[PDB]
This record gives sequence, structure tokens and C-alpha cells, in this order.
Amino acid sequence: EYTSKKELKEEIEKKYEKYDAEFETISESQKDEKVETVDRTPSENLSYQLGWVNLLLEWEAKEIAGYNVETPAPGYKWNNLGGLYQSFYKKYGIYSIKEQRAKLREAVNEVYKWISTLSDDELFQAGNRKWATTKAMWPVYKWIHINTVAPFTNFRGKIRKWKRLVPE
Ligand SMILES: [Cl-]
Ligand SMILES: [K+]
Repeated sequence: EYTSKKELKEEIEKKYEKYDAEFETISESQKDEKVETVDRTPSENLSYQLGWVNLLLEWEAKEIAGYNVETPAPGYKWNNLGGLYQSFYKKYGIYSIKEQRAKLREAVNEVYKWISTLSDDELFQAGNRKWATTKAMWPVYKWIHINTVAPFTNFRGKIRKWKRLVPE
């Protein structure tokens, strides 16, 4: 539930900064370590955010340029997000933690900029984006929440757990 652009932007920033801050103490040498019962490495964790946040921005970019938007992505389907994630890991996994963090910070700033340029109705009322219709009656802000606030929260838990369990 969000009432304003300011409220949404502030919640994204709050959850994003707590998430990113967890990577400060992680060694580059350990970025690919798979730890027991933790589904992703630090590098995979970041690549997942880079994937969805950039995909969100790309949906909007395609639609306002007048293009059809295949969601989640061309060649990928909602019933096979695992394959989509694999494309994320492959795409962003060739970069360091430092590099992935910088990219993600830039992508989140683009989200701030996007929210600012939306009209109130475009952000908060359904029926304004074709790409948002992918889930019936969801306004854009919901799509933004579930790809920023929500995963920055959940995957902060995952990366903290990774740090609790990673071997010396
Ligand atoms: Cl994980
Ligand atoms: K990895």
C-alpha cells in the first residue's frame, strides 16, 4: 500500500541501502561460494536484482517506444522463471561484486527517476501500461514494489544468512 511517489521512493531507498550495505564485508574471493541451504551465492544474489530491476525498466522502455512487450522476457515465460534466472546469472555473473553493486545502484537510481516522471494515475491506477496488465488489474507501483522493496528485503535475509554460514 502506497499513497505517494515520495513514500514509494523512500521505502525503496530504505530497503535498497540496507541490502547493498551487507555486501561491504564480503570478499571478492568468496563471491561464488555455494553455502549449505542458502540457494544463491553473493554474485548470484546481486545478478538476480540486476535481472529483474533492469527487466522492469526495459518493459517500460519498450512500451513507451511503441514496442510489444513480451513478459517476462522474449523467449522466456512466467512458468519458467528458473530459466529466466539462469539468463540473469549468465548475463551479470561475469562482473565482480563491486561491479554488480555499482550497476545495481545505477539501475535503482533509474527507478527513482522513472517514478518521478510517471503521472499519479500512471503510477497508481490500473489500465495505464500494457506490460502491467500481465497480471490483471495491477497498477505499475505494485510491479515496482515486488521488484525492489520486496526482494531487497527478502534477499537481505539471504545474504546475511550466507555470511553467517560461509566457511573460513
Ligand atoms: Cl539465497
Ligand atoms: K556465483
